[PDB]
Amino acid sequence: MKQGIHPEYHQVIFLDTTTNFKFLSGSTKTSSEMMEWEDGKEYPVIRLDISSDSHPFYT
Amino acid sequence: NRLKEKFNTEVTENLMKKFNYSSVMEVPKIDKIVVNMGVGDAVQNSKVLDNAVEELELITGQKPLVTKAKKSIATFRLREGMPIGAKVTLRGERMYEFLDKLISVSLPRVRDFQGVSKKAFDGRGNYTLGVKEQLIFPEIDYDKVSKVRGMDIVIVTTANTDEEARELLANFGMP
Amino acid sequence: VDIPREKRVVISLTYIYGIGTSTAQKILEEANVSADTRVKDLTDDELGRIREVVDGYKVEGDLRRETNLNIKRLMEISSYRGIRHRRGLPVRGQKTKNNARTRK
Amino acid sequence: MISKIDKNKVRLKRHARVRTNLSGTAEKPRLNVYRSNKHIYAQIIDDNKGVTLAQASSKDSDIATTATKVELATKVGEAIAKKAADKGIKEIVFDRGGYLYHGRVKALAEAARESGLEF
RNA sequence: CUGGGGCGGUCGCCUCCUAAAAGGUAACGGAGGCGCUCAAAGGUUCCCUCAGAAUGGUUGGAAAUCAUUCAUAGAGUGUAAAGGCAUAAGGGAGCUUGACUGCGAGACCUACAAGUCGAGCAGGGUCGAAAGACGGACUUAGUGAUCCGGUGGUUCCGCAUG
RNA sequence: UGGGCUACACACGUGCUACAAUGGACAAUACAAAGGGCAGCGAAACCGCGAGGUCAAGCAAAUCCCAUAAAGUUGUUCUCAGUUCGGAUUGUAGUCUGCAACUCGACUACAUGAAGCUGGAAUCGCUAGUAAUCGUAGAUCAGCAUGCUACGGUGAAUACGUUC
Ligand SMILES: [Mg+2]
Ligand SMILES: [Mg+2]
Ligand SMILES: [Mg+2]
Ligand SMILES: [Mg+2]
Repeated sequence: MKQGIHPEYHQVIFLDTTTNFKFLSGSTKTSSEMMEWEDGKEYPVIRLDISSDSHPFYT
Repeated sequence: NRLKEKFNTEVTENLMKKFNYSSVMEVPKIDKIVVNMGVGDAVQNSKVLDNAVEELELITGQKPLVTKAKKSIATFRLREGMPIGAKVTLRGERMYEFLDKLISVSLPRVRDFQGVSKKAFDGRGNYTLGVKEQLIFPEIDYDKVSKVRGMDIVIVTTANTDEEARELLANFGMP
Repeated sequence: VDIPREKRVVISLTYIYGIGTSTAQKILEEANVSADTRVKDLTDDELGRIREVVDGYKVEGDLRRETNLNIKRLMEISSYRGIRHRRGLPVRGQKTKNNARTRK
Repeated sequence: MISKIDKNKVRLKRHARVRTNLSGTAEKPRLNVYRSNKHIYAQIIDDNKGVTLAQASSKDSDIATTATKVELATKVGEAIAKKAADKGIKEIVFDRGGYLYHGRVKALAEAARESGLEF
């Protein structure tokens, strides 16, 4: 909770075109363009990933 | 703290029907995630530690604790002091924000088939996953980081034996 | 991006990563620039029209990101084209006797 | 697994350490503190005989509200002094238990200083 | 000094053992240390508890670091050893200077000189909400008389007086 | 058939290209000689940024083709920096030859641009169309030379003297 030592984080809406598994965070303090209301109303700057599009295990 | 309800679903939908617990309190519960990076012997890496304390803040947004040495072991150059570690204990909702992020981006970027293990436990309910730093900074790409590295993520739960900690790790985990 | 002033633009865009003598033709195609544009060029309304054509290119630094991982992919498969990177080997099938110095 | 400690046992160790140079002798008695999670308990003990002189509590019917849990501790510190104004209103020794001098243990002691007790 | 003397060695303090369940007790008996160090390694108020063992975990030396469970102290305690100690005397943090002045009833030790411990009393502080705690370091070594000389104070003397 | 003769922390020979503004980059515009061409040389057209592909035009050749030599000259340029000096080395074109270019070829295409500012002691070549430079041919050869062998273009300086 301490002020001064923390970096930034926010509700990073992981905008992936396959089902948009938006439960992530980090330091993507970039352009906020489209925020889904069911998801984190913040920057969608996670633009593309292989997170939950095709798992190697549950293929 | 959105997908915390994934746990609140699985406490009564799967775990009450698997082991048949007699009360909702004694379901196995995750308490802390420590992301202890490791040693990285700093005869020179005390400047790379300033990078290593900068990389781990980007993974989890809390400042690491630079853990120092304890003994004066020879065939190793270190004394009391000589900061040769870093860790962040992730207690609250930052755990689940890190957990429901990492278990979707750990197996894909590692390019492994199975990916972690079938067993890594210690007979008590603690996992200790091992990372060679192929996953982190998923937002800003490989632009300004310098040296390849290797993390270590430990999952400490209130599980009692191995098979109850397999049940919590069977919620979007890949054993 | 980070080009220098006080020189001609046919040699000025060369100073960044990813352009050598394509600014004479390819950047000259899209933008209506000339050859004698010094620091006194007023290339601010022309900064936008070169920004549209440089956005299609991989040039400014980001090509070296893909160039680095192409070697990293090549050594991970452990090919003969890739072992020569990790081992000072000239890689493209050269004679590794006396006059092979620039790879050491 | 991980074993969660109870906060009473650690408190007891701390209190034991505290209460080795801290004693009441009936010319200067000792009030100690037991806050649990809801209620604050105060009690004047003379440590020589092992005999108390007074007792107050946040769950007693004279002072039982749902005020703040801090203003409840202020009511108990008002209560233990006006019962120690019946006998032995002299100096006492504040015993914090194993708790910090902060919040509810402090408001129990701030209230007793401004209600006749001279510690 | 000396199991003649010489040669060698030794000479002052500290710690054990010899020491015979108080103290004390010799040998050219058996073991070792000291001729300092620290402005925090002192003061005080707060928190805190170790080594080791398994176990399993990007560094992987066996053994750095991380987590769990056992751990009575096996750790640590400026420095030899012996007594101590988790009241922590060990480990952190915050404030600070009591690493004060004048004393001291009483006691230990002892041939003398010396040496040691002190409640308490003022004075004036520091820390703490307070009670209180503070006249140096966990304790026990880290030194050397008198005479002479230097230096700074000093309501003292200073030769007939100043 | 598959490797190897092509390996390398290195050490000497022999050459190539350079370390530039008596140059570099782009436009124009000249002038040769020698030799080859038995399905080989393959024009002029096209289609490709280019390496080059598709057929016929000619011919077993003083005529047809390789083949527009290049340096030069003329003009515009950069301004004296490891800069428009050069281009080594690495990924992108898959061009062509050939059962097949990974060991292990040949170019060009956009990238990347490293050593290198004329070299110490020493040492070598050379007396006129010669040193120096510039490009063109052929033999080998399916493909492949910075080598070799022949070819022309431009072309200095210097020899008082025999004592070392
Ligand atoms: Mg004798
Ligand atoms: Mg005795
Ligand atoms: Mg010890
Ligand atoms: Mg202490």
